[PDB]
Amino acid sequence: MNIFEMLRIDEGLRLKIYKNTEGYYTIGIGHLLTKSPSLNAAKSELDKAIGRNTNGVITKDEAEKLFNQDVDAAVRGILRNAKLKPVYDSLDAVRRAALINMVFQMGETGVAGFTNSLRMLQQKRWDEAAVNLAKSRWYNQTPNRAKRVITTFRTGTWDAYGSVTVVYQNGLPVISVRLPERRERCQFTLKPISDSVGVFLRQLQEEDRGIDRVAIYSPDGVRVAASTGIDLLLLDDFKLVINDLTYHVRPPK
Repeated sequence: MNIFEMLRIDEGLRLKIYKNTEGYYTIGIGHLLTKSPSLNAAKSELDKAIGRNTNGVITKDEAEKLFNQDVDAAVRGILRNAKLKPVYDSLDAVRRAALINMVFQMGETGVAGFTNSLRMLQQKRWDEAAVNLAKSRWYNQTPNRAKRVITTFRTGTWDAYGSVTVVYQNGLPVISVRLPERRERCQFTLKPISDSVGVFLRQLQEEDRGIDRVAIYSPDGVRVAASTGIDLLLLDDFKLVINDLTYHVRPPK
């Protein structure tokens, strides 16, 4: 896991314009278009950011280009900040990802507002920082995510962020799932010939008492039918929803 996978989880993927949790016009993988209320303003920025008349809709690849830009902006952002950089330079890779995440969300200026918790982070006072972070406005607006970032700072582990991979063993697809609550990982070997999406999803639920919602979508956000063959599912990427989180899965060719 890393900052890139971490943000995919937190930000998701949308190929049409929408309104993030603050109600600002957003597209792609958490790309803020504008803080303007005007939808037309937001469409203008979209087309500029891409270099063509998008009509409010972008390709997966255009989303990934923006995304790789925004992270790079956020990381270069941090390092043009005397407040944020020494903090950043101390931290192991995992905690840096937490900070890049926070900036990415809010960002560079808004994150230097937290003198309170940044001092604590530099000193390696992990729990204290976390306690302090959960005090903020940030936590109350988007508590869902703030909790996951905060746990990353507290622990320096990826425990709040699960993962989902596909590898072939013995010519069969094996899907491994780390739930974001726990270890261990769990894997599900499947028969593409005869297993279906719905079979896989029932196995997933039967596996974990606390899974209350499972679903599979295409990249473009269309629900994939339960009776669809695993063989077909694995011809392309797909998104797996498990409770609050959506994982973008990328099977091999």
